[PDB]
Amino acid sequence: TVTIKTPDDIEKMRIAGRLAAEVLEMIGEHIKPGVTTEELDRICHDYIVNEQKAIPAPLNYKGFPKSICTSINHVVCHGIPNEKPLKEGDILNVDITVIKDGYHGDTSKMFLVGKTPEWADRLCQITQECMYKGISVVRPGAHLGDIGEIIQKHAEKNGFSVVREYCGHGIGKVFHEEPQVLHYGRAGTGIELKEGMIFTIEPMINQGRPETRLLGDGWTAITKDRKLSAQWEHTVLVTADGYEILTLRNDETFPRTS
Amino acid sequence: TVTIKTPDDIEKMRIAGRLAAEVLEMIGEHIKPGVTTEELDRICHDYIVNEQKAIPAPLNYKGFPKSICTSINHVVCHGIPNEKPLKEGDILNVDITVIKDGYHGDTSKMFLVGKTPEWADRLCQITQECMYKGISVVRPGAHLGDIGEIIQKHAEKNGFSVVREYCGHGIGKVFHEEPQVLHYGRAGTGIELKEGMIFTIEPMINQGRPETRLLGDGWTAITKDRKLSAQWEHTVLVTADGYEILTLRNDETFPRTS
Amino acid sequence: TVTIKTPDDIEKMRIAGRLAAEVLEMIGEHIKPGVTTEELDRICHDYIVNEQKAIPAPLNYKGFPKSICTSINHVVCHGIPNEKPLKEGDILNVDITVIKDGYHGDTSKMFLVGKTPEWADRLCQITQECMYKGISVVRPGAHLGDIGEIIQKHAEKNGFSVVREYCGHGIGKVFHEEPQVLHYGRAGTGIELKEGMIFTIEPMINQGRPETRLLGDGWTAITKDRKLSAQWEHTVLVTADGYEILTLRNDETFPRTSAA
Amino acid sequence: TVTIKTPDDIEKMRIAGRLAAEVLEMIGEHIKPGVTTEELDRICHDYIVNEQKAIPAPLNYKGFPKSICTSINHVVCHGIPNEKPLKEGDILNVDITVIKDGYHGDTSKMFLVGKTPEWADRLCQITQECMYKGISVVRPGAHLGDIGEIIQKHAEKNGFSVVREYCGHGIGKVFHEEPQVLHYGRAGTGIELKEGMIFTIEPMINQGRPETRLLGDGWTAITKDRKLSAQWEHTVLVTADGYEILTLRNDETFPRTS
Ligand SMILES: [Mn+2]
Ligand SMILES: [Mn+2]
Ligand SMILES: [Mn+2]
Ligand SMILES: [Mn+2]
Ligand SMILES: [Mn+2]
Ligand SMILES: [Mn+2]
Ligand SMILES: [Mn+2]
Ligand SMILES: [Mn+2]
Ligand SMILES: [Mn+2]
Ligand SMILES: [Mn+2]
Ligand SMILES: [Mn+2]
Ligand SMILES: [Mn+2]
Ligand SMILES: [Mn+2]
Ligand SMILES: [Mn+2]
Repeated sequence: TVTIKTPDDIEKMRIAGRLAAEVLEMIGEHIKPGVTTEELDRICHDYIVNEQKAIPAPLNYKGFPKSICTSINHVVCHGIPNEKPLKEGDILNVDITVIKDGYHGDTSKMFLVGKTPEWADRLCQITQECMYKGISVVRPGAHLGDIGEIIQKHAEKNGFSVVREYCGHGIGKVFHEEPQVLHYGRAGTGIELKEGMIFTIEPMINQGRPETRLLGDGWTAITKDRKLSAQWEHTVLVTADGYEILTLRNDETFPRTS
Repeated sequence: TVTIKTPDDIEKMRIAGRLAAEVLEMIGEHIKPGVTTEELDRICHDYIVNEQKAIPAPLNYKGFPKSICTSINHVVCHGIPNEKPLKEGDILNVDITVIKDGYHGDTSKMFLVGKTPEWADRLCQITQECMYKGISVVRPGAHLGDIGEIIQKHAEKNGFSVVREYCGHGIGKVFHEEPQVLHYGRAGTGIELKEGMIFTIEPMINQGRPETRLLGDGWTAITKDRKLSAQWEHTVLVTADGYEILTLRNDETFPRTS
Repeated sequence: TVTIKTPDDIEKMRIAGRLAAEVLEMIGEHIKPGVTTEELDRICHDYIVNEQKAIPAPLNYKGFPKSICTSINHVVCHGIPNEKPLKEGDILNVDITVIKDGYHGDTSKMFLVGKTPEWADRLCQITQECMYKGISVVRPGAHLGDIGEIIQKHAEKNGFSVVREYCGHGIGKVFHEEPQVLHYGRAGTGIELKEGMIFTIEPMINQGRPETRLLGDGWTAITKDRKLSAQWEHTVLVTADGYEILTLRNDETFPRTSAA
Repeated sequence: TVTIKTPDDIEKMRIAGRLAAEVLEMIGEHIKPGVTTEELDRICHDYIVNEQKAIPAPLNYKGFPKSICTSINHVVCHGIPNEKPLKEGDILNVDITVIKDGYHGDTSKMFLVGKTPEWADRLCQITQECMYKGISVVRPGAHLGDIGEIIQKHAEKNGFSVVREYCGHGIGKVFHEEPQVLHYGRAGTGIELKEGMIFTIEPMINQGRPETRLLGDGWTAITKDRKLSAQWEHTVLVTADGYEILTLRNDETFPRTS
């Protein structure tokens, strides 16, 4: 079965989700042509440990060797920071998880590096709209299948496709727990939602076809046709009559609660 | 089916809605202990016909004998103006409808008469909160059961009950048209909302049990237990992204559109 | 404000269910030691045809020979009225269905004949409590499996067993239609309930073991172990927020609706 | 205002009254288990038209379809003759009205079918005693309330009740005229009686509670509790010295006149 959180559990989860949003607000100033992805990893690690008094959750998790994930261009997810510099025309995803006194918060966003193609800015805008529509249907008595149907309809109207081989997850005292959150599907299918459940919504959307391929290093996933791919993520709580977003930033204009 | 209004129809419904709101702003200055409900009906009739250049919709409609409805304490709806004085401690509903060049606007509010008891004040507060929550869920793709469920949950968790045999309604070039609007129910059920539809939200909430009965005159309804009952009403348009309230007053702080 | 409206088919099903409940209210005054089950059939038939201006649905249905069903002691369901008298200590089920201008109403209850023993009284009481728990979970968005789970848990923690090979049914302008309503199972399984659906809740519960067998007339079912069995039945409507009982009597204290 | 009959109208009322009593004397030998109420209707019709040279007043009167009324067990009044046989143990009322050259006579009695239970025999006897006590108070100077008080007191001492919704009537050249004759009330109330008035006394008495219910055919009335009901009827003239009974049978022992 899925876990139900207490009123005291809910207060410690609000503190961890605010600190994860603050790392994304700090890192923006440092993104330009010429800076390396291993330079960005060192800056985020020192801020989390020395200034917030917390720990980066990816470090040593099932053998992962760094503190954050960094994914550029045709890469879908799980990219490893290294010594290559950022170039004029690149699109970039930064993905963060923090632990504070045993509790987890999980979130990601897109950056545009100088002059980009018009196709590329539009792919990134339509991906963010898809995540906001999926959050809008969450409440007691809805089903998990209602999330997948609304995301899949908005992507296909714009000529793009939905990745099937990766998904969202429950979260709390551990990094990954039940249920599996699919980003495609039919309304009315899957488990019924209840007050006190906590889970992520994290859609991956491709320019061409849906299939992926894994690289040599055992971690890095790319598109099979070599076209572009975009992602955004938030942590979400089910309340008495709707939703609350735990990881909301100062620069966003969508409302925190229903 | 359900009628869909044109751009010219909408402009004329905005003029009728503003006039009905001004009748309520005007009469609040005349209400205090000692005044009769028949004197209040005379003041409202003269304002509508001689200053606005319009007509009162209740007058002679299926035999009804007056131009407004006035309901006190244990009365639920449809009270007839008469020769009795208002008293220190009473609670009062005034319900208005105006016709201007063929088009209808409909709205009602609660007034406190001199010094009132704390348990009467709490009932009037919770009922106005119920109405505003039902308005906040309206947009294209929502369903009518969404309105019923959010109203019923807010009343019952605070210890109050919902009136079952009276409802809200469609409105335009006629007073009463399709659909029926219930104040109780389950989310995602009933017909689906579209741009250009117009209807009323008007909940009746009780201090004690939900049952009602009709008196000897054929018109006045009361609570079967003789405890208190309260009501508030607005006229509402579905827009391209949300709602617009056509009967909003300058004394209110809640926003006009989404 | 304006008064709510009600579709014509629902007004006609409310009339048929009030008539079937009135048949059970009338017949209780005639039940006592020495009266035969064929004499109860003749009294019921005359009331429905001459006073109500209606018809008995069991008569001639797939060949059945009488107007009502009468089921005694170790008999489980579908017994035929005959020339044998009732005796002191007996338990009795009387099962009724009425048709009024094409529309159907379906209901049954238990009667205690003279002084009865303590172990018979306890079985009849727990069977009534099972039926009422099953009606309590009905609303838009519940599943057919939630009805079977709550009935099966209440019977088994009190020491009794559930009959598996007979079920409740859909009803309206016809006697028997989809869905099948099982009295055992697991919560969240089977079809979802919707506003406007109409069906029966009718559990059979046994003193000992659950297995049954059919006698040679092709109709009468009995317990395999020869110990006692009991049943109660109502017709139920799904409303916009919960349930309505169409066949309620003036003698019951459970509420007609959710509201209450 | 009540009509007063002349000496010539009085001699013609005596002839019609003796004929209606002769119908009741004839029919008694045909009543036993297994005969139908429509067979009894045919025998009465033929005797009145072919042997008396007269007409049955109920036939086609305001829609009524038969020549006599036949009421059994829990039925109170107005039963329609039909194809159902009489059963051993029943109680039965036969009600007759004849017209002879324009003048009306009206009377009824109770019959026991085969062997009967002893406390049904008792209800039929106490009902006959009630009728005879009301005839006994009639003379010039009495009041109509004296009739109702004496009837009600006898029935309630014996544990029975009086039907309120049906009553006795004026009679003459028309079937139903003024005054209304109630079978409950207080001594010394209502109109004062005068020589030359003619009216009926016809009490209905129940085993349990007094309330009644109407069947679907629109004519047949029953007890609300389903217990037994009985009735007896005579036509009565006010004379100079006291009373005269116009419908007396050859088998009765009560005195014809004062
Ligand atoms: Mn995640
Ligand atoms: Mn993540
Ligand atoms: Mn479901
Ligand atoms: Mn990418
Ligand atoms: Mn009130
Ligand atoms: Mn109104
Ligand atoms: Mn929909
Ligand atoms: Mn209205
Ligand atoms: Mn049945
Ligand atoms: Mn059945
Ligand atoms: Mn049995
Ligand atoms: Mn008569
Ligand atoms: Mn008469
Ligand atoms: Mn009778």
